[PDB]
Amino acid sequence: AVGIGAVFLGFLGAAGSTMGAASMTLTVQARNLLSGTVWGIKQLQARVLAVERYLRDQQLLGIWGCSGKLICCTNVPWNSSWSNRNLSEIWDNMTWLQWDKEISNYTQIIYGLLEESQNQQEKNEQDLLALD
Amino acid sequence: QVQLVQSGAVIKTPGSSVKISCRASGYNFRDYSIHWVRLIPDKGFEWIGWIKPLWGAVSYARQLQGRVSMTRQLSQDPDDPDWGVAYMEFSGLTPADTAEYFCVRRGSCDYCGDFPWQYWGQGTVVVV
Amino acid sequence: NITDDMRGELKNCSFNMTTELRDKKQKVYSLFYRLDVVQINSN
Amino acid sequence: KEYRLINCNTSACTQACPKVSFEPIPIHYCAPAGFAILKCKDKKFNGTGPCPS
Amino acid sequence: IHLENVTEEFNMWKNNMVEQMHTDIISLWDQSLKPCVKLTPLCVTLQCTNVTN
Amino acid sequence: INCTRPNNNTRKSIRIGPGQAFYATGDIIGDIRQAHCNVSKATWNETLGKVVK
Ligand SMILES: *[C@@H]1O[C@H](CO)[C@@H](O[C@@H]2O[C@H](CO)[C@@H](O[C@@H]3O[C@H](CO[C@H]4O[C@H](CO)[C@@H](O)[C@H](O[C@H]5O[C@H](CO)[C@@H](O)[C@H](O)[C@@H]5O)[C@@H]4O)[C@@H](O)[C@H](O[C@H]4O[C@H](CO)[C@@H](O)[C@H](O)[C@@H]4O[C@H]4O[C@H](CO)[C@@H](O)[C@H](O)[C@@H]4O[C@H]4O[C@H](CO)[C@@H](O)[C@H](O)[C@@H]4O)[C@@H]3O)[C@H](O)[C@H]2NC(C)=O)[C@H](O)[C@H]1NC(C)=O
Ligand SMILES: *[C@@H]1O[C@H](CO)[C@@H](O[C@@H]2O[C@H](CO)[C@@H](O[C@@H]3O[C@H](CO[C@H]4O[C@H](CO)[C@@H](O)[C@H](O)[C@@H]4O)[C@@H](O)[C@H](O[C@H]4O[C@H](CO)[C@@H](O)[C@H](O)[C@@H]4O)[C@@H]3O)[C@H](O)[C@H]2NC(C)=O)[C@H](O)[C@H]1NC(C)=O
Ligand SMILES: *[C@@H]1O[C@H](CO)[C@@H](O[C@@H]2O[C@H](CO)[C@@H](O[C@@H]3O[C@H](CO)[C@@H](O)[C@H](O[C@H]4O[C@H](CO)[C@@H](O)[C@H](O)[C@@H]4O)[C@@H]3O)[C@H](O)[C@H]2NC(C)=O)[C@H](O)[C@H]1NC(C)=O
Ligand SMILES: *[C@@H]1O[C@H](CO)[C@@H](O[C@@H]2O[C@H](CO)[C@@H](O[C@@H]3O[C@H](CO[C@H]4O[C@H](CO)[C@@H](O)[C@H](O)[C@@H]4O)[C@@H](O)[C@H](O)[C@@H]3O)[C@H](O)[C@H]2NC(C)=O)[C@H](O)[C@H]1NC(C)=O
Ligand SMILES: *[C@@H]1O[C@H](CO)[C@@H](O[C@@H]2O[C@H](CO)[C@@H](O[C@@H]3O[C@H](CO)[C@@H](O)[C@H](O)[C@@H]3O)[C@H](O)[C@H]2NC(C)=O)[C@H](O)[C@H]1NC(C)=O
Ligand SMILES: *[C@@H]1O[C@H](CO)[C@@H](O[C@@H]2O[C@H](CO)[C@@H](O)[C@H](O)[C@H]2NC(C)=O)[C@H](O)[C@H]1NC(C)=O
Ligand SMILES: *[C@@H]1O[C@H](CO)[C@@H](O[C@@H]2O[C@H](CO)[C@@H](O)[C@H](O)[C@H]2NC(C)=O)[C@H](O)[C@H]1NC(C)=O
Ligand SMILES: *[C@@H]1O[C@H](CO)[C@@H](O)[C@H](O)[C@H]1NC(C)=O
Repeated sequence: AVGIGAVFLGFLGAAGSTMGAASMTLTVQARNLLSGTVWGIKQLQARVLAVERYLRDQQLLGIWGCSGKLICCTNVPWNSSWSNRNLSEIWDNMTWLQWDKEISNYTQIIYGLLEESQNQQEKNEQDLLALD
Repeated sequence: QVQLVQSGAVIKTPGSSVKISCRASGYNFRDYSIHWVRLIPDKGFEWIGWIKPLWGAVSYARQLQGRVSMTRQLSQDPDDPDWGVAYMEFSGLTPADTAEYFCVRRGSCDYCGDFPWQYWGQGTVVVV
Repeated sequence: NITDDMRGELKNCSFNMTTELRDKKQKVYSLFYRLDVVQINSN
Repeated sequence: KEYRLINCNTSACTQACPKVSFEPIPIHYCAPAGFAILKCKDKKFNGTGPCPS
Repeated sequence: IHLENVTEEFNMWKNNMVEQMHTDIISLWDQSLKPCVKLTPLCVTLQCTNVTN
Repeated sequence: INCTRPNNNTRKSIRIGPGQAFYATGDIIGDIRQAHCNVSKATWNETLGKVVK
């Protein structure tokens, strides 16, 4: 009576789905990530841990190309030695949980490449608006 | 629960003074006012007074002043703060005062007034 | 060994003290320094 | 034949307040923002290893 | 809400939140004894005898 | 600097109440002596020469 698509649209409802189908609903996981005599200190430090981690994530977005786009095209090529898989096999085969273990080893290279790309883009835009 | 337990029915003489107790239990007794109301045959209800048990500030019916008196007794222990006793010394007894007396408490809702008397004692019949 | 000119840095003080039981008490002694005790005022 | 309580030689004792009770009231443990609680809906599950549901 | 096609290994023995609940109920058991009466004045000589029986 | 106390103290637990222990001084075992500190004469006169300089 509730329907399968209704609990599909819940929190973490697409964790077993394909990542192409899981891409349709990312705002749900992004929304239940911020809001939700001695014990007030414990709940208070839990709340500030939540907002501080959300700010760390929004800053790591903000130092890249996108501030609030939630889907971010960018300009570093995928080094195919990182995963060596076809496109249509990963967007229709695996989940996100299965993909993260495949790319957990090759990470913090990608983040530095994104920061280098954004620094290069900002200085190129500075030069372009400088000569104009 | 909210319980109001009065005393038994009593027979008095004209010119005497009756004391009627009203033990209240099941709520914080210092918060809610206690009203007293009477029921006379062929006369209906009539209000007597109220008492606020926090300090004991009372207010009497205008046509019963000089005769009625209301006191209370609070519970001073950190184990049973719930119970309390109200009293009513009704004096200057006449044969017309043969009636059934009730001690009442209002409700606990937000839109409850003071006079929507929710909880009622079982009544005490006074025959003069 | 005691000399009148010299002053000892320790005193041997006995006193009543309460116990686990509120009815009973005990005579017990300790050693204190000169600087922790003062004289209240033979004995 | 004179007695004393057993705990006198080790610890001063505290009476429970008769106003407060000891009966169980059910706690629901809740995850804060940024976490989640998973529940094994499986039937035959010894608490170690994979839970399929 | 149900979650499909998923295999999370569980472990009740190295589980957390049973450690912190065992901490929390002890600490809260202590926090419900601070307003109560200490039996310091009751450690005293008792003169006991058999009950009438 | 080498500082010492040549006395050999024995402590003595004195119960005050339930769960209350007062740690007194029992007997002195050995010679009653006076505590002191030692520095070297040469290094101290050298460092005083440095601080005058
Ligand atoms: C730890 O806690 C302990 C528990 O309390 C504590 O021990 C008690 O300490 C007090 C004071 O130090 C003791 O009181 C003294 O007791 C002496 C012992 O006498 C007892 O034993 C005798 C048997 O040997 C009994 O016969 C005797 O009873 C007789 O005497 C009573 C005296 O009032 C009388 O009421 C009875 O009816 C009976 O007739 C008693 O039970 C006792 O001797 C002493 O009195 C004088 O004697 C000493 C010489 O022996 C003097 O040095 C001492 O100073 C007392 O002099 C008094 O009298 C002089 C002459 O009149 C005065 O000039 C003095 O000022 C002084 O007067 C004071 O005392 C009077 C009572 O005596 C009083 O009436 C005055 O107003 C004035 O205040 C004294 O009574 C007690 O016995 C101890 N109890 C125990 C169980 O040991 C201990 O001190 C604490 N500390 C330590 C480190 O342990
Ligand atoms: C644990 O142990 C304690 C020990 O102290 C018990 O406490 C005593 O218990 C006894 C017996 O249960 C009590 O004695 C009874 O007291 C009654 C009330 O006392 C009044 O009357 C007497 C006159 O007898 C006055 O002296 C007193 O001041 C009071 O004004 C009496 O009515 C009883 O008398 C009846 O029994 C005797 C038996 O010999 C008959 O001869 C009499 O005719 C009469 O029928 C009796 O004397 C005593 O009072 C208790 N003391 C206290 C301080 O309470 C506990 O009861 C016990 N508990 C348990 C569970 O075992
Ligand atoms: C665990 O459960 C998930 C949830 O069901 C399950 O994922 C599903 O897999 C099937 C295939 O195995 C998916 O079906 C395909 O999905 C792709 C996604 O783009 C579609 O393009 C496909 O459409 C083609 O087929 C149609 C007819 O079948 C044609 O008409 C059409 O033109 C296309 O050619 C097809 O629908 C299904 O979408 C997913 N569902 C989700 C939510 O991901 C997964 O396989 C299960 N895994 C295990 C191990 O059990
Ligand atoms: C605080 O005081 C309490 C009350 O005294 C103490 O509780 C009891 O302490 C005794 C020790 O003194 C424990 O053991 C008892 O000991 C006597 C004598 O011991 C001899 O016999 C036993 C028999 O096995 C033997 O093992 C010994 O080596 C001795 O040879 C026995 O007669 C008793 O039956 C009993 O064994 C008590 O068990 C203990 N009571 C309880 C309820 O446990 C307490 O220890 C004190 N605590 C502190 C910190 O001081
Ligand atoms: C994409 O994958 C290729 C895999 O062939 C990467 O090429 C290799 O990159 C590593 C470092 O990432 C090079 O190692 C280097 O070796 C020199 C030798 O002196 C050393 O000094 C460096 O510190 C470093 O360890 C390796 O040589 C290189 N392979 C070849 C054949 O040159 C490539 O870097 C990947 N691209 C990105 C953007 O990560
Ligand atoms: C016991 O100690 C007392 C004091 O605690 C001594 O009395 C005096 O002690 C000081 C120095 O401690 C001396 O200067 C005084 O001369 C002492 N008084 C007298 C009258 O000599 C006392 O000497 C010590 N010894 C004895 C045996 O009582
Ligand atoms: C302070 O004490 C230390 C001991 O811990 C002394 O150091 C030793 O002194 C002896 C002389 O008797 C030497 O033989 C050792 O080689 C020293 N050991 C070390 C590790 O230095 C030190 O001399 C004392 N200081 C003074 C000023 O007396
Ligand atoms: C990731 O790299 C480590 C070596 O740094 C290797 O041990 C591990 O197997 C790699 N993971 C995958 C999934 O290949």
